[PDB]
Amino acid sequence: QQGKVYETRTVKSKILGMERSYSIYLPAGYDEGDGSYPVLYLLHGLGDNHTGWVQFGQVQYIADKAIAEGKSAPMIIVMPDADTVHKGYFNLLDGTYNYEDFFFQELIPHIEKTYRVRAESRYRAISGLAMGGGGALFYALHYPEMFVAVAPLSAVGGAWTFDQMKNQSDLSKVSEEKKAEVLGQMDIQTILEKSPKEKLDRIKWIRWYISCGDDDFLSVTNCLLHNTLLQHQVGHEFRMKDGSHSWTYWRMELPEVMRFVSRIFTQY
Amino acid sequence: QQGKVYETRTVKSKILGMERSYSIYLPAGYDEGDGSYPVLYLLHGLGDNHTGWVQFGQVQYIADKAIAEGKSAPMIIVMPDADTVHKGYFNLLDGTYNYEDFFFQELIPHIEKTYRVRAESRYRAISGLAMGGGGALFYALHYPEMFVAVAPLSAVGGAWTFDQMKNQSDLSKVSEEKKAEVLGQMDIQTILEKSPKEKLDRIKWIRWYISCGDDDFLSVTNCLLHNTLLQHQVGHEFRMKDGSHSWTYWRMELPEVMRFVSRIFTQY
Amino acid sequence: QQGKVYETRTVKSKILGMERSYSIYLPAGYDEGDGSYPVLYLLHGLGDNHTGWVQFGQVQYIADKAIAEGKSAPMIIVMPDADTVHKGYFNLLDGTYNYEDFFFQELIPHIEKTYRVRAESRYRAISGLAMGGGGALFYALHYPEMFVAVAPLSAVGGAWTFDQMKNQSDLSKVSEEKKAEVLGQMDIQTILEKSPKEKLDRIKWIRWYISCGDDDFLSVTNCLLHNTLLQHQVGHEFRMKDGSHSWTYWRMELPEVMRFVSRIFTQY
Amino acid sequence: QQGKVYETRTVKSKILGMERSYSIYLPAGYDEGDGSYPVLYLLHGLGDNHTGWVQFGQVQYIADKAIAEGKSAPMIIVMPDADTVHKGYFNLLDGTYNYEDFFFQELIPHIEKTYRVRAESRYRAISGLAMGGGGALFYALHYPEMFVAVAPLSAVGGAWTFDQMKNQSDLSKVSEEKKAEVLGQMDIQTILEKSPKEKLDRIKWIRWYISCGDDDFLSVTNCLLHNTLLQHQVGHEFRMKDGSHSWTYWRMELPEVMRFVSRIFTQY
Amino acid sequence: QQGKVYETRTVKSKILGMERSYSIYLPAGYDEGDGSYPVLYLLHGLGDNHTGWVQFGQVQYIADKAIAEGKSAPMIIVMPDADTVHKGYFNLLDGTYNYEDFFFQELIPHIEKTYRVRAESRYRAISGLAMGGGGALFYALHYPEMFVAVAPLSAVGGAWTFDQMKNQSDLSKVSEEKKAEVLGQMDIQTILEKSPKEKLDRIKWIRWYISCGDDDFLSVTNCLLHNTLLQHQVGHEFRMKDGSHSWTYWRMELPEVMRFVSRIFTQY
Amino acid sequence: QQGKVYETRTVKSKILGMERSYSIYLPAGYDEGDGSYPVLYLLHGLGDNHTGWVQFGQVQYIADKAIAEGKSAPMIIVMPDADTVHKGYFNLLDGTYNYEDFFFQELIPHIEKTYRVRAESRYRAISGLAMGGGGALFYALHYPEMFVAVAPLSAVGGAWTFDQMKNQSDLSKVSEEKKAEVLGQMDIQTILEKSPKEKLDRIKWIRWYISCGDDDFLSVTNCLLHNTLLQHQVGHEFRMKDGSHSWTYWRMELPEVMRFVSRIFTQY
Amino acid sequence: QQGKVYETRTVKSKILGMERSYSIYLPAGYDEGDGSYPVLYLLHGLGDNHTGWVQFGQVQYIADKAIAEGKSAPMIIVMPDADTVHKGYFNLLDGTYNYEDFFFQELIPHIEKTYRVRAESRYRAISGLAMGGGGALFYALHYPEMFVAVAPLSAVGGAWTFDQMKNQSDLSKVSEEKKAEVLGQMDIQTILEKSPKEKLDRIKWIRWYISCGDDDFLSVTNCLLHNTLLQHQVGHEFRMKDGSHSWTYWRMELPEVMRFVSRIFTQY
Ligand SMILES: COC(=O)/C=C/c1ccc(O)c(OC)c1
Ligand SMILES: COC(=O)/C=C/c1ccc(O)c(OC)c1
Ligand SMILES: COC(=O)/C=C/c1ccc(O)c(OC)c1
Ligand SMILES: COC(=O)/C=C/c1ccc(O)c(OC)c1
Ligand SMILES: COC(=O)/C=C/c1ccc(O)c(OC)c1
Ligand SMILES: [Ca+2]
Ligand SMILES: [Ca+2]
Ligand SMILES: [Ca+2]
Ligand SMILES: [Ca+2]
Ligand SMILES: [Ca+2]
Ligand SMILES: [Ca+2]
Ligand SMILES: [Ca+2]
Repeated sequence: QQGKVYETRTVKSKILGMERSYSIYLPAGYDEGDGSYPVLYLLHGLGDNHTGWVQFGQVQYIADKAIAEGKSAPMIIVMPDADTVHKGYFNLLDGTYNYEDFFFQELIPHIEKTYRVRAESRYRAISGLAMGGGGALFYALHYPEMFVAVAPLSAVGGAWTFDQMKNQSDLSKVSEEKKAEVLGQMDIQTILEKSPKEKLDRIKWIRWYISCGDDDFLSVTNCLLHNTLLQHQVGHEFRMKDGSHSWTYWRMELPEVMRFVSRIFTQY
Repeated sequence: QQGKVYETRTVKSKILGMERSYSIYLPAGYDEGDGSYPVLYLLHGLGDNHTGWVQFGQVQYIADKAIAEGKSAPMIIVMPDADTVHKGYFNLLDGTYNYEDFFFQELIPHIEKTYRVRAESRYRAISGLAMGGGGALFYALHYPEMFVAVAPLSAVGGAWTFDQMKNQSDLSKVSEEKKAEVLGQMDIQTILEKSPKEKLDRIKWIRWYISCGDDDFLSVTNCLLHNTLLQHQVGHEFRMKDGSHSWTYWRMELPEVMRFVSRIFTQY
Repeated sequence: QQGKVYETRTVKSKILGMERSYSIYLPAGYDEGDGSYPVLYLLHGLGDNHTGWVQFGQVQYIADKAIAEGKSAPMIIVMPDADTVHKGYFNLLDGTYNYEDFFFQELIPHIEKTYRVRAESRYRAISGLAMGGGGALFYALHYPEMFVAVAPLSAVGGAWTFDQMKNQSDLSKVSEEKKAEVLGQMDIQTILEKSPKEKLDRIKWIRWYISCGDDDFLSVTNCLLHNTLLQHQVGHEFRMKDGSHSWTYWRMELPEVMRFVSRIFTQY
Repeated sequence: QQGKVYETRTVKSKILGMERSYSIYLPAGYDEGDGSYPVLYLLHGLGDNHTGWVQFGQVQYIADKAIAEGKSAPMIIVMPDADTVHKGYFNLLDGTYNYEDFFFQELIPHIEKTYRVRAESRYRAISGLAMGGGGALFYALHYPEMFVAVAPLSAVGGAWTFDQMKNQSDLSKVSEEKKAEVLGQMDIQTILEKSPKEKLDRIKWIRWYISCGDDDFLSVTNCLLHNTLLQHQVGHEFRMKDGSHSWTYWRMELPEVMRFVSRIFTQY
Repeated sequence: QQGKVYETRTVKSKILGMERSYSIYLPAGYDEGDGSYPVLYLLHGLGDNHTGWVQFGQVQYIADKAIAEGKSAPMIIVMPDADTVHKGYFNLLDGTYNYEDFFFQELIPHIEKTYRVRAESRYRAISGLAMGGGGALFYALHYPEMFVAVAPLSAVGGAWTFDQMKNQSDLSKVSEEKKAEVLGQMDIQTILEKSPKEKLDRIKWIRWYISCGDDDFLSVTNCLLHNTLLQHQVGHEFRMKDGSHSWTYWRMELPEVMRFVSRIFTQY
Repeated sequence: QQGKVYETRTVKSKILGMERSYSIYLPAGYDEGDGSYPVLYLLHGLGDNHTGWVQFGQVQYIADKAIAEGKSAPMIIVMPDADTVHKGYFNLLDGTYNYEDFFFQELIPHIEKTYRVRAESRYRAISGLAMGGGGALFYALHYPEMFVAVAPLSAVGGAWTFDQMKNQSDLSKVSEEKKAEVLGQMDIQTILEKSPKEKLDRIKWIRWYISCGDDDFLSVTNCLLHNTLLQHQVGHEFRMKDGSHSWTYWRMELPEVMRFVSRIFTQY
Repeated sequence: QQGKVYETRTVKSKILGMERSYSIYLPAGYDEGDGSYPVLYLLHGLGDNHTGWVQFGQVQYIADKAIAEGKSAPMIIVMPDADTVHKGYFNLLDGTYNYEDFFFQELIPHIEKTYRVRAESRYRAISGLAMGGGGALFYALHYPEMFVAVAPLSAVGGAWTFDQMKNQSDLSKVSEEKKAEVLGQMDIQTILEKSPKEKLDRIKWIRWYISCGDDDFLSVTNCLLHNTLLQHQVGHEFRMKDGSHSWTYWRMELPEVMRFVSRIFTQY
C-alpha cells in the first residue's frame, strides 16, 4: 500500500560547491526483494523547492494510489532543489553556476549509485511544472539520448527561461557573442532547424506528453509549442484541459503523467 | 425515458426555391404538458446531411441519456441539411444560392412556428463539427445577437470555408471587388478588427466552447483560433483532448456541448 | 413516474381586470385515482415570471426525482406570475394594482376549484427566492392562518420590498400618512411587536425554514432576520450554506424545501 | 492506515511555573521517512482538558479517516490543556497566570523543537470549539502573523471571554485603567477599528472558517460576528448548519475543518 | 425499452414460386418518429428455419439488451427461412430453386420496401452460424458490393456447401460444364485468385469478423480460412474462443456481432 | 498481500561454465509456515532477459493480484535468463553451449534444492512468449514427463528456432548428419510421428494452452500448430484473441495462464 | 483492524482467597500511543464463565467490527468469571463468599491499575445476559455512583437471583432477619421506594438499555421491569425484538450495546 519520501538527503556537489537537496519517493515494497526500478525526475516551479511536489503536489498519496490501483507500475520519483543560491535549471551565462551540468553529471549518477535504479535511457523520464516544464522540455532537447519520455506541464517558453538566465547572471562578464550562442540553444525553433539527423531522430523517438490549462496565461506559449512540433514532424500527445496555473491542475495531471511514463517503462 | 426523432420533414423555402430537409429531436415528455423548450442547432460536416447527427452522431440515444440522467435539461435539437444542391453553409458568390439567408430568415422562424419553442436568443445555441464547426463559428460572428452559446467542434478555418464558397460558385460572373469583400467577412481577425463596439461586445458576451482533438489535422487551425481569441480578449472555453477527426470524438463531445448549453439555458 | 407542467393556463381576475398567468406542476399519478394533494406555492424573483421555476428552477425534473425517491411525498406546485404589468407581490400604494388581494382572494380559491387540492391551511405552504422569498415571508406574516410552512430562500428584506413598491406606484396619489402605514406593514420588527396575541401565536405555530448562501449580498439581511425571530421567540430552521445568489443555490434548495414541507404535510 | 495519539507528554513552562499537559496526533507514516508536516492547533471547551478532543472529539478515528480517503493531507494536530490551575486561554488581569504568552512563547516553540513540523505561518492553523472557538478567534486577532487559517466552531463571544478572565482574576490588585484596556482588546469591533494598517491587512490575508449550529444559544453571537466581519471587508466562509451545542456538531465539523486547512497547506 | 419480433410474415416470391417466410426484429421506438435503420441479415444453421435465432438465439432479449445499454446502436435484424422446400442458401444446380437469386432480387428489396430501412450497402451487414456462416461468407464473395461488414460464425467451408447443392439436385437436369464452374465459385482460394482488381479491392474493403470455438469440429476449416485470407492480404478480425458447436457459443457472439457492425454503421 | 521478486541471484553451471542469472517470484506468506509450492517456469522472448517478465510482464503485480482474488492458487514463478552469451533455449550444434541440458540438469534441481518446492511433475508447469513460447513447446515435446501443463503464448515455430540454433553456432565444425538429426528434433510433425507410444501418451496427458493474437505475424504458425495437434489427436485449449505481438497481449494472458496451471495443480 | 483477547490472566483476591479469572478485550491500537480507554464490564449467564462472551459471544470479531466501522468508539471490555466455586454475582448470605465485594473492591481497581483505563464513573458501563442481566441490573441499583450506563439483556429478575443466593448458601447459619433484609435488597420495587433522594437521582441519571426477545420465557419479567421503571420515572430505552433465549439474540445485541455505551462515553 504505502511508500515513503525522504526530504533531507543531499548530494555532495563539486560543480556547484555545496550540498544539494533533493527529495525522493520510494514505492511500496522497495525494501522487499532486490529488484530495481525506473525513475521519474519531477521538477518544481519558480518559488518552490524540493518540498514543492511533496507538500503541494502530495506526491506520496497520489503515487501510492496510482501504483496500488494498477494505474501505474512501481517507480522511483526524484525531485531536485533548483531554488537555493540561484533559481532556475540551466547554466548561467557568467560560468559561476552550472546547474544543468550538476543535474546530468552529478545528480543522476548519485541516484544510480545510492538507490536500486535501472540505469538506462529506456528507464528514465522527466516532467515538471511551469519553470520546471521549461526545464524538462529543454533538458530533453539538449540531451535527448538521456530520456525515454518527457512531460512538460504548464511549461514556460524558451524566451522566459533565457530571460531568467540573464537576470540571474553577472552580465558585465558576458560577451555579446556568448549571449547570441545561448539564445539560440534556448529556442525550440532554432534547435530543431539546426539539429543533425541523429539528434532529430532521437527527439522524434522520445515520447512527449505536453499539457496546459486553458485559463493559463501560458496556454498561448503551449499552443505555439504544439504548432512548432507538428511543423517539424515531432509526434506528441497534447492536452488543453479545463484548468488554471494552480496546484489543482498539477495534482490532477500527476497521475496522468505517471500512467503515461509507466506504460513506456513497461511497454505495450 | 425516450424522446423521438423526425427525419423527413421539410421547410418551404422561397430563397432557395425548394423544400429543404431537416431532422429534429424532441425530448421525452414533449407531448405531455404545454410548456416550451430551448433549441440547439447541430450542424453536420462535409459529405453528410441531416441524417448525419442522427445515424453517426446517435443524437437520440445520447440526448435521451444526458436528459434522463440530469446532465442536461430538456431541449430541442435541430439538424439542417447543408448537402443537397450545394454543399456548405454560406451564401455563394454568384447570388444563386443564399443558404445563410435561408437559415436565419426561413429555417429558424419555421422551427419556432411549428414546435413549442422559446423563441429568444437566450434560448438559442448552435454547434457543429468540421464544416459545421466553421458554420457555427461564422454564423455567430455575423449575427452575434442571435445566439447565447456557440460550440465549434473540430472546426474548419475561415480560409477553408471561403475556398469552398469559390469552388461551388460560378466565378465568371463574380467581380474582384466582391471576392475581396467576402474574403474579409470570412476572416476572424478581420471581423474582430472591423466591428463597432456594440457588435464586439455581443461577441464577447456569447459563451463559447471550442474543442478539437490533438491528432486532428485541424488542431493547428484551432490552436491559432484560441490565440486569436485571446489576443482580442474574447473569453471562451478551449479543449484539446485525445482524439482524431472521427465520430468517436464527436459522440464523446455531444453530451459535453449539451451540458454546456443547458447550464446557460437554466442559468447557474 | 413523470409528472407534468402547464404554463399557459390563466385565472380571470376582477381585482386586476385581466387574465393572470400561472404555472402548475402536477405529480405522477395525478390522472389515476381520485385523491387530493397538498399545494406548495413557489414564487419567482424580480425580472422573471411564471416560467422561472420551470426553465431555470427545473421544477419538473427536481420534483419528479424527490417524489420518486420518497424524499418527498406527492404534492402540487403552483408558480404565480408576479411580473406582468407590475413587478412585485404586494398592493401598490396608489390603489391601482392590489396583487396581494388577488393572490389570496382569487388565485388560491381558483387553484382549489380547478385541481384536486386539499383546501386547508395544514396542507398549504409557500416558498420563493430573492424577491419571491420576501413575498413568501410577508404573505405569511400578513395571513399566518393561511399556511403551515414557509421557506424564504435568499430573501430580500422588508425595506427592499417597500422601496420597490414606491417606485412602481404613482406617488402623486399617495399621502405621507399612507406611506408611513404601509412602511410599518412591511417591517418585520414592527409586525412582531404590534401583533395581537392571537396573530403572534399563529406565527410561532408556522414551521419556518430560512436559507441563504454566505457569499450572497443578502446574507446580512438574513442573519439579522434570524436574530429578530429569536428575539421574539419564533422558532425556525436557519441555514447559511456555501453558495451565492444563483440558480445553483436555489435548485439545490428546492428538494430540501420539498422534503421540509412534505414532512409537515404527512406529520412525523 | 492508523496514526497515533500521545496524551501524557508535557512542556516545562517558565511562564506558568509547571509541567503543562498537551495531546498530540501523529499521522500515519510519521515514523517512516524524514519529512515534515503542517500543524493544526485544536482547542477544547470549558470543562474539558487535553483529553477532550481525543475522547469526545474522537480525533484519532476522524483524522485517520479523512487522511486515508484523501479528504485531508497528512498533518499534525496539537491539543493544549487550558483547564488545570485556571480555565481559559488568556492572560489573567492580575498578572499571575499568562496563558496566552505560554501558548505563543513556549508551547509553539516546544512542538517545533520536538516534532518534525514545517515551522512557518503558512503551515500553522488553529481551531477550537465554544470557549476554544473564542480562543482561536482572538489568538489570531492578537497575533495574525502566526496563522494562515482559523476555524472557530460554535464560538463564544468577546464579552463572554472577558467575563471569564475577570471571574478567574483577583480583582483587588487590578487597576481600572487595565480593565478598560483588556476590555477593548477582547472586542472584535475595537480591534478592527484600532489596528494599524499592517495588522488589519494580515487579518484579511488569513482564511477564516466560522461555523455554528442554528439551535445553539450562541447562534446570535456568530451571526453578529458574520455581520461585523463583512462590515470591515474581511472575507470569510461562514456556516450555520442544523445542529446544537453538542459533540455531534463538533465531530461533524472536524473533518470539514481539516479539509479547509489542508487545502490551504497544499494550495489549490 | 423492448423491441418486437414478427415471425409469420412472408414475401411473395416469383423465383421460388411461393410465399417465403422470414422473421424480423424491429428495435424499441420503431413505432415513434419517422427515421430509418440499418439492417443485419442473420442466417440460421442446418435443420433450423426462420424461428431459430428467435427461439434458440433469443434475439429479442439479446438485441433489446445490447441496444439499451448502448453497446449497439438501434438496428433491424432480418432472419430468412432457408429450410422449407430445400435446405441451403444457394442456387441448386438443376435450375429449379435459385435461393441466392431470391435473396438478392426479392427478399432484400422487399425488406427495403416494407420497413423503414437505410437502403445502402454502407448500412447492410450479414452474419450466420454453421450453414449460415458459409452462407454469409459466400454471399459476400459473390456480391461484395452489397455489404459493409460480414461475420461468419462457426462457418462451414466451401466444399461442404457445394456438396449440399449437389445432393439436393436432380442430376438429370445438370450440365457438367456448369457444375465444374460452380465448384470453382464455391472455393475461397479460387474466388480470390480469379477476382479482377475491382472485385478483390471491394473484398478487402468489407470488414470481416470470423469466430469459431476451439472445441468445434470446424475449427480446422476456419483456421485454414484465416490462413488463406492473410495469404491474399485480406485483413480481418479472427477469433477462436473456448466453446463448441452450440447455442451457448452463438448466443455469446451475437452481441459481439452487433457491436461489431453497429460501430461500422455509425462510424468511429 | 504482497509477494516478492529476486532478480540478482544466480546458479552455478558446470555445463555452461559460469554463474547463470534467473529471477524468482515468491508468493505472499512464503515466509510464514513451512509449506511447499508448485512452480511455473516462465520464459522470456528474444532480446529481453530474466528481468523482462519482471519489468515488462509486471509479474509481481499480476501474480499478487491473481492469488489474492483467488483466480490462482499460490505458486512460485521462476524466470530464467536465456540471453547472456547466446540467445535461445536449446543446445547449440557446435557443442559449446548446451542450454537445454543446463535447464533440466542444473536449473530445475537448483530451484528445488534452494526454495520450498513440491518436486514432482504434477506440480511443474512451463510457459513463455515468442522465442520462449517455442522454448516451452519444444522443452515439453523433448521431456514431456517433466511437466503437467504447458502454455505457449504467441509461440515461434520450430523452424524459427532451428534457424536460431544455426545462426548462433560455428557451423564449420558441424557435420551434415548432425544438422539433419536436430532438424528432425525441432519439427512438431516429426516428433509426433516418431514418438514411441509411451512418449506419445504422456504428450496427450499434458494439458496444453496455446494462445496467440490475431494481428500478430505469428498467427499463421499457431493456426498450423492447432491443425497439427488435432491431426495427431493431441487435445488442447486454443485461443486466438484480439491483440498483437506486444506486452499488452502477454500481460493480459499471464493471469489466464496462472489460472489454467493453478487449476491443474489443485485439481477440479 | 484487529484487537486481542486475554483469557488466562487472574486477579489475586483477598476477599475470595484465590486467583480469580477474567477475560479482557483490548482494542486495536492499544499498544500504540499512551492514551486511556473507557471500560465496559460484560457479565456472562448461568453455566458459562469468563470464556463465555469470548467463545459464544464472539466478542473479539464483533468488537473489532463495530469499532472498525466507527459504529462504536474504541473501548476495553472486561469479562469476569462468576462460575468457579459458586455461581452468581452477589454475596452469599452465610458470609463465606462476598462476590459483589470482590467485584467492587478488587476487580475494578485491579483493571484500572493494570491497563490504561479512564478511571471515572463517566467512562464505566456494565452489561450482561440472563444471570448477568440481573447482576448488571442490581449492581447498578446498589452502587449507582459507579456506572454511567447499564444494559441488561434478557435479564433474570430479583426473585430468581435471591433464589440463587439461598440455594448456593448454607442456610443453617443465616438468621431470618438477614433473610428478610437481603430479600428487600434484591427487589427492584423496594430499592426504588426506600432510596434517598441522592441515590434515586443518580439512578435517574444512569442511562439504561433493557432488551429481551419476545419468544423468551423472561419476556414477562422484563415487561414488568419496564412497568416498574416508568412508575418511578426512571427513564430508559426498552426493546422487545424477535428472538429467543439464545446466543443468536445476544450476538445481535452486543454491537447495539457497544454503540449505546460508546455514545455516552463520547457525548453527542
Ligand atoms: C518575463 O520573464 C521573467 O521575468 C522571468 C522571471 C524570473 C527571472 C529570474 C529570476 O531569478 C526569477 O526569480 C525571482 C524570476
Ligand atoms: C482547401 O479547401 C478545400 O479543400 C475545398 C474542399 C471542398 C470544397 C467544396 C466542396 O463542395 C467540396 O465538395 C467535395 C470539397
Ligand atoms: C457570560 O459570561 C460567563 O458566564 C462566564 C462563565 C465562566 C467564566 C469563567 C469560569 O472559570 C467558568 O468556570 C465554570 C465559567
Ligand atoms: C527465420 O527467423 C530468424 O531469422 C530468427 C531471428 C534470429 C535468430 C537468431 C538470433 O541470435 C537472433 O538474434 C537477434 C535473431
Ligand atoms: C427456577 O429457580 C431456580 O432454579 C434458581 C436458579 C439457580 C439457582 C441456584 C443455582 O446454583 C443454580 O445453578 C444451576 C441455578
Ligand atoms: Ca494523440
Ligand atoms: Ca475555464
Ligand atoms: Ca466562497
Ligand atoms: Ca433548528
Ligand atoms: Ca476447449
Ligand atoms: Ca485485431
Ligand atoms: Ca418470534
